[PDB]
Amino acid sequence: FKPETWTSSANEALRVSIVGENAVQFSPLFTYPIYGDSEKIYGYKDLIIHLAFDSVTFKPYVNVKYSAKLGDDNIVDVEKKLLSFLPKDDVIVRDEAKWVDCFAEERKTHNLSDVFEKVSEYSLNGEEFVVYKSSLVDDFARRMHRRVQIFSLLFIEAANYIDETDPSWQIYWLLNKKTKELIGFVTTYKYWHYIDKKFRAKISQFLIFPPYQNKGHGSCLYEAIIQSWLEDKSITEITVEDPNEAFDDLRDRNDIQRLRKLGYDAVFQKHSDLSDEFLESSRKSLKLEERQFNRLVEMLLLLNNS
Ligand SMILES: CC(=O)SCCNC(=O)CCNC(=O)[C@H](O)C(C)(C)COP(=O)(O)OP(=O)(O)OC[C@H]1O[C@@H](n2cnc3c(N)ncnc32)[C@H](O)[C@@H]1OP(=O)(O)O
Ligand SMILES: [Ca+2]
Repeated sequence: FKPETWTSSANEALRVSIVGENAVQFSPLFTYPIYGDSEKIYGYKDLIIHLAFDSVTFKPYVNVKYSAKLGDDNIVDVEKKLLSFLPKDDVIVRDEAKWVDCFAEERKTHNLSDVFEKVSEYSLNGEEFVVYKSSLVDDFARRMHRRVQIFSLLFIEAANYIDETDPSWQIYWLLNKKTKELIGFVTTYKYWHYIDKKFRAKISQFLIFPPYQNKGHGSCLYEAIIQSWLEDKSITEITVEDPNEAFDDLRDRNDIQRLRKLGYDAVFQKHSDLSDEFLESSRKSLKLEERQFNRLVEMLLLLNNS
């Protein structure tokens, strides 16, 4: 018999791919939100779950394949499970040609420049990239969000789907200027506690799709959002919601470099510390959260520890 022939790792079985010039395939970092804590699937032989997205519109495509399957009652429906996390009635299953027709057609009217507000632009290896932002009230943004949303669960541990009806949500979209392909996205939250109003802005989910990582995007995208928030007088403080090891490292690298270009390198090189009211005034200037500010101060001290 051997029950391992019917058991498979959900991380190895689920193959995700973003399709543009060609399909670039990769594995998820996490599958437990969908296939359970053990991240194992029981009851299928030669299991292969294909999850693909158009590089521009992110139109989902699903295709589950297996050589055989168990007849037991409680054998999990691999396909149904995946679909439950994907946008309802927006996924093309099995019919690959139908999928291509759908997205090649949609690619015609698909334009984020007509509905979204541009936030910034930058260049990495000759190519231009644009950062746009939007709420989740309009149909277009809601549609795109429900398509890319699953990436948070597959690559960000402890992530959960946000409530799209909460008006405090605002997404930032990073795309290739000329090709309009979605490179990454960021869900942010404007909240306060106690003429115009003030708010604290926090980064909740930050994601650059796997085929585009390690190229400088996350840094540029982060810097674009921060610089944007710094310029917005209504934003009091900028904080990050439960960052992981990788994001902490990114947050720190860009924060350090921003403070240094402002000359803080030398300010924290004054052998007599500094006033509390001065540390407060500068923390407010930088809009950083106290915990982060103090960490940055610490890093800037051993850096130039004379
Ligand atoms: C609150 C938050 O949401 S926490 C959740 C964070 N999100 C995730 O973990 C989702 C999965 N991962 C991702 O979306 C991305 O990998 C992120 C957001 C973590 C980082 O985005 P990236 O676009 O890959 O960032 P970046 O391009 O700076 O990453 C590569 C690293 O190589 C360096 N680097 C920069 N350019 C290049 C390049 N061309 N080639 C190689 N390395 C490069 C960077 O300095 C960076 O920091 P590191 O050396 O300490 O690791
Ligand atoms: Ca928390």
